[PDB]
Amino acid sequence: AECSVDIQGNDQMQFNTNAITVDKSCKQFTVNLSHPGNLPKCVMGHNWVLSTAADMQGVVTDGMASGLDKDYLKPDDSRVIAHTKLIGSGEKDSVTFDVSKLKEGEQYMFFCTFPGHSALMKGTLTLK
Amino acid sequence: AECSVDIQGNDQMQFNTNAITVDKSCKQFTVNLSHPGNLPKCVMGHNWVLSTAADMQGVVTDGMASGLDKDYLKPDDSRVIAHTKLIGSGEKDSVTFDVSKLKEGEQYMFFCTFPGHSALMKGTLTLK
Ligand SMILES: *C1=CC(=O)N(COCN2C(=O)C=C(*)C2=O)C1=O
Ligand SMILES: [Cu+2]
Ligand SMILES: [Cu+2]
Ligand code: NI
Ligand code: NI
Repeated sequence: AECSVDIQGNDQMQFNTNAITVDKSCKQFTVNLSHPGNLPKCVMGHNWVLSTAADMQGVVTDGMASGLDKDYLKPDDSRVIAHTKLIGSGEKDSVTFDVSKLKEGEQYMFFCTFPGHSALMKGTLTLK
Repeated sequence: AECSVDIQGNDQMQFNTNAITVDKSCKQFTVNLSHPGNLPKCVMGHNWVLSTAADMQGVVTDGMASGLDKDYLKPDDSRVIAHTKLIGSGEKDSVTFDVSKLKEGEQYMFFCTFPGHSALMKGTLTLK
């Protein structure tokens, strides 16, 4: 099975998918993030961040408070399983993580931590 | 009947109401907008803008392109019936407009034009 997914974050503050399925036969999984919009990072920046459903709110809250210079993520946040950098218009970034970090049955969420975006930019990730 | 309404825009990118009813006996109507959040205008700014439902998308699109220095509103936009200034954390602004500018039966929408906010920060305004 394939072990990567291409995701886009646009100016309408949205991801082009709300669900990701990671096949258990994958050893590593790659997420390619691109920003096909025209707005800069400081105004419409997006990142793809993965945590358990329970940790999401905490990550989003501390991230918001951390500021743009920290890509809106609290430094040394052990709750973040994987994440891309915060990108703006015309940029792209990829993150590859070990699937062994995921456990079956557990609920995972991916989201953007730029202030307010997680309201719409979020989705589930499942290991099947 | 009362002819004013207090509205708040917060850091969670949301208005504390999604519907406004203007009593036809009102000659003027006032909207008091406040921002009880902690984020600055450049990152989480909010304004209250009124237009017909049909004009909303156009106002939001041209506003986004106009930039922060223009309060995210195209200059001389005749589609905007009324609007407050774009405000940030701890700020407040009020707008009073003549109810005669509204017609019964017509569909009106109020929204924030800061990039991406209209996705969640919008509501209906009706003259009853
Ligand atoms: C994109 C990055 C950046 O710093 N910037 C300018 O931001 C100016 N302001 C402001 O006026 C209030 C907060 C803030 O960052 C960009 O446009
Ligand atoms: Cu985002
Ligand atoms: Cu807003
Ligand atoms: Ni395979
Ligand atoms: Ni009255």
